Amino acid sequence: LDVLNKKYSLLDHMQAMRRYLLLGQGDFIRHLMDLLKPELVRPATTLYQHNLTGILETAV
Amino acid sequence: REIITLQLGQCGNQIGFEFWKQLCAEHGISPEGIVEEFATDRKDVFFYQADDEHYIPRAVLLDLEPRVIHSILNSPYAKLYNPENIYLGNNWASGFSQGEKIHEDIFDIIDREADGSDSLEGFVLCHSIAGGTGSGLGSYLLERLNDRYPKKLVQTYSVFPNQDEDVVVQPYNSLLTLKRLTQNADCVVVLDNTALNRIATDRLHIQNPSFSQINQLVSTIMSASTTTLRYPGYMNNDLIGLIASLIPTPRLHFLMTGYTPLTTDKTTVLDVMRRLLQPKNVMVSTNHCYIAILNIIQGEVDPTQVHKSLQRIRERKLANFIPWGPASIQVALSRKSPYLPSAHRVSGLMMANHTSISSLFERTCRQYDKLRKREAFLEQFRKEDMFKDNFDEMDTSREIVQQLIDEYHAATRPDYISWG
Amino acid sequence: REIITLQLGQCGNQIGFEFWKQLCAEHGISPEGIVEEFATDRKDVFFYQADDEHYIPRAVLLDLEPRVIHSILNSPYAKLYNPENIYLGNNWASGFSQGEKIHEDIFDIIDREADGSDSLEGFVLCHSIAGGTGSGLGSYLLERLNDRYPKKLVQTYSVFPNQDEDVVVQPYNSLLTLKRLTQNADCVVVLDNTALNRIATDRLHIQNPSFSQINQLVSTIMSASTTTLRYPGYMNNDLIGLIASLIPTPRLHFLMTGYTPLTTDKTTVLDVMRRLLQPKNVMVSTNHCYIAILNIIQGEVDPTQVHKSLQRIRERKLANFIPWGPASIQVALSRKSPYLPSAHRVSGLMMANHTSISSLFERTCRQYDKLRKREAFLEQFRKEDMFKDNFDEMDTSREIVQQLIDEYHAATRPDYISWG
Amino acid sequence: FILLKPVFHCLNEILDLCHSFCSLVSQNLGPLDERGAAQLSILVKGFSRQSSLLFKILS
Repeated sequence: LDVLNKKYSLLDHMQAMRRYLLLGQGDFIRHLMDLLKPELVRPATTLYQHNLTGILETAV
Repeated sequence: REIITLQLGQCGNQIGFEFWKQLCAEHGISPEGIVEEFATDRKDVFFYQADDEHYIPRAVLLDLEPRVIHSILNSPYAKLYNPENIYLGNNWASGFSQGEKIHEDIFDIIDREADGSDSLEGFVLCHSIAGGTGSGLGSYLLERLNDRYPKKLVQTYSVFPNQDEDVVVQPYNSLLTLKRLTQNADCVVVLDNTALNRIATDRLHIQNPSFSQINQLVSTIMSASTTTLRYPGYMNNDLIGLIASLIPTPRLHFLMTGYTPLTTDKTTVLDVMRRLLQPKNVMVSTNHCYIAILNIIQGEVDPTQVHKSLQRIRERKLANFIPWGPASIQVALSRKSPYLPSAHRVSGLMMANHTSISSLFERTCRQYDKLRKREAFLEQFRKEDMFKDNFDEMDTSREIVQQLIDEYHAATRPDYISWG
Repeated sequence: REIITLQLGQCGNQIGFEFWKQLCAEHGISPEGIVEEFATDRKDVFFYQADDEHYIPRAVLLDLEPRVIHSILNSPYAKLYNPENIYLGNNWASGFSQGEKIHEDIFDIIDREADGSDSLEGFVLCHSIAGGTGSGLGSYLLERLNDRYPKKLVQTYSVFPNQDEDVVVQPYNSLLTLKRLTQNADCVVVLDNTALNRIATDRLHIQNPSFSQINQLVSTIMSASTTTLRYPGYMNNDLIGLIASLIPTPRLHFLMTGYTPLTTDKTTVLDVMRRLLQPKNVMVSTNHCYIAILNIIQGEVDPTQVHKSLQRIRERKLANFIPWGPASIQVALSRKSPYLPSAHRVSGLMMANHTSISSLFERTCRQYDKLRKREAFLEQFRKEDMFKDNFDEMDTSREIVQQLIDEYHAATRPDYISWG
Repeated sequence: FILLKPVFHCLNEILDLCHSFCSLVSQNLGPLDERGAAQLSILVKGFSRQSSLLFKILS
C-alpha cells in the first residue's frame, strides 16, 4: 500500500477521477465546455481530435 | 469570468478601500502589493494579475469634490494600488450635470481598463443612495455604462438612506436615483442605514465612530456575497446564475441581505437557517411575502443534515410566502475562507426578493408627494432648472415607481398573469 | 555566404560605427584591430579576414558634405578600420545630382572591394530616409548598384522620419526615396523616429542625447537581426531564406521590428512571445492585418515549451490577421551571443509584413498632396529644375505609391487573386 | 519517420515531385509559356493528390 500510494500516486488518481471525470472540480470543466461550444455545435463529422487536443492543452 | 469594480461617492469609496484591505489581509499579499509566501484562493477576478507581484486592484477611483478620498490616498496601503483613474453640490441635478460634462474622459479611462481586460461579467458599483455629491453623477455614469455595454450585467452595492425623518432634498435625490436604478440597472443589493445603526447600538453604545463599524459590517457582507465567485465555485459562481432565481421579472430585481452574527459585543445548519429566517437577521426593516429566496452557507458541513435542515424549515412553515409560482428556498454552499481566523465558522447569508421594500418605497412616495404639494424642498436652483425646466422628469420618475408599486402588489398576489 | 556593408548619410554612418564597435566588443578583438586571445563566433561575413590579425571591416565610407564623419574619423578605434573609401544640400535633387557626378569613381571603389571579395549575398545600406544630404545621393547610388548587379540582393536598414508634423521638403524627399526603395530595392527594414523617441522618453527624461540612445537601440536590433547570419546558423542563415516568407509579392516587402526589453530605466518563450505580439513592442506605431509573420528567439531554451508556446498563441488568437492564404507565424531560433554579458538572456525579435505602414504612407500622401496644391514646398531651385523640368517624376512617384496602397488594400482582402 | 512506414514512402514521393518542379522552373526563368503548361498541370494536380493523403489520418 505504501509504495503504491507514493510511487504511482494511487490516492491522487482517486482525487482526480471524481474531480475530472465527474466534474467534481467544477471550474476547469465549465471553462472547458465554454471553450467547447462553437466546435461541438457544428455537425461532428467535420470535427476531429486535433482541435480538441489543441484546446485541451490550453485551458489546462 | 472576471468582474470590474467601480467605486463612487464618499461612503462608497470608504467601503471599497475597506473591502480591498479586507482582501489584502484575506489573501497572501502584503500592503506593498508584494505577494506573500505564507499561503481555496483566487485573486484574478478583482485584481489585475501580472507576474509582477503587484496585483493592482481593479477599482476605478471616481468621485465628485473629493475630501475623504485624499485621506484614503495617503495610506500605508497606497503602494499596493495605483491604477491612475483619480479625478477631481449635494443636489441630484448639480452632481448630474457635473458628471455629464466629464463623462467622456472618465469613460476613456473605463475603455482603457476594459481594453486591458480580456473577459468581463459585470460592473459592481460602490454607491450611496442620495449621498449628495455621489448621487446624480453616479446615476448619469450608470446610464452611460448601461448604454455603452448592452451585453454585460450591472450590479450595485448601495445603502438606502434611513434616518427616520432632516434632509429636505433627500426624497428627490433618492427618488431620481431609484428611477435610474430600476430602468438603467438590473441588480440592486439594498441595505438600510437604520437597521445597521440599531445593530451597532445593540452591540456597543457608540454613536460617533458609527461609519467605521458600518463599513466593517457591510464589508463582511460584500466579501461573503462574492466569496463563491472569488473562491472556486461551481454552482452560480457567476453573478447571472446567482440572481437568476431571485429575479423573476426584470422590473423586480431587489435583494435584501441576511447574516447570522449580529450583536456580539448546536451550531448546525438547521439552527443557522432557522436563525436566518428571523427578521432581526435581515438588514432591511397586510402581509408582504417573498417571491423567491436564495441562501448561501460557508462552513465545515454534512449533506444529510442540510436535507434534514431544509426539511425542518419546510415542516416549520416559518417562511410563509404565497407569490404565484413554484419557486423554492434555495440552499447553496461556498467555501469558508482560509488564511485568516474568523468567528462563527458556520456562517450563512440570504438574498431574497421581498415585497416589504415596497413599504419603504411608499414612505418616500408619501414624503416626496407632501414636499411636492409644498414645493419648498426641490431647492429650485440653476442646476435644477437646466436639468429640467418643467421638472417633468419628476413626474416620469413618479409614474415609474408607481408602476413598480403596482408590480410589487400584483407579484404578491396569486395572479401575476393579470397585467395592468 | 558573405555580405558587404555600405554606409551613407549622417545617421547611417553613426549607427554603422556604433555597430562596428558593438561587434568589436562582441567578438575577440581589441580596438587596434588586433585579434584578442580571450575567446559560436564568425567574423568572416562583415570583416575582411586576413591572417594579419587586423580584420578590416567591410564598410564603404561614403557621404555627402561630411561633418560628423570627421569626428568618427579621429577615434581610438580608427586603427582597426581603414579600407580607403573615404570621399568628400539637404534637398533630394541636389544630393541626387551630387551623387550622379561622382558615381563612377566610387563605383570603381565598390568594384575594387567586390574584386577582393570571393562570395557575396547582399549589400546592406546604412541609410536615413529624407536625411537631406544622404538622400537623393543614396537613392542614385542604390539605383546604380541595383542596376549593376542583378543576381544579388539589396537590403536597407533605414529609419522613417516621424516628428509628427517642421521640414517643408521632407514629404518630397522621403517620397522620392520611397519610390526608389520599392522599385530599386527589395528588402526594407522600416523603423520610426517617434516610437524610439517615446520609448527613450519612457525610460529616461532626456531630449538632448537622444541620437546616442537611439543609436544604441537600433544597433542592438541590427545585431540581433543579423545574429543568425553571423553566428553559425542552419535555418535561413541567408538573407533570402529569411525574407522569403515575409515577401509574398515583390511589391510588398516591408518589415517592422519587435524587441522585448523596452523601458528598463516566468521568463518562458510563451511569455516573451505573448509580449512581442503587443503593439508597444513594435517600433512602428478599419483594421489592418498582417500578411506573414516571422520571429527569432535567442536564449537557453527547450523545444516542448515552444510547442506549447506557439500552441498558446494559437488558442489565444491574439494575432488576428486574415490576408488570403495559409501562412504562419514562423518561429525560428538563433544563438545567444557569448563573450559579453547581456541582460534578458531570453530575447526575441519579430519581422513581419504588416499593412499598418500603409496608413503612415497615406500620411505623406496627404501631406505632399496638400503641398502640391500649395506649391511653395518644392523650393524650386536649379537642382530641382535640372533634375526634372516638369517635375513629372513626382507624378510617376505618386502613381507608384498609389499602386502600392492599392496593393496593400488588395493584400489585406481575402481576394488577392483579383488584380486591378 | 525514417522508420519504414507508408508516410516514409509518401515523403519520398513528395521529394521527387518537388525535385522535378525545381527542374522545370529552372529554365523557364520568367513567366512566358514555352509549352511548360502540360507538365505544370500534372504537378499542380499531384500536389493536391498528395495533400489529400495527409488527410487520411486526421484524428
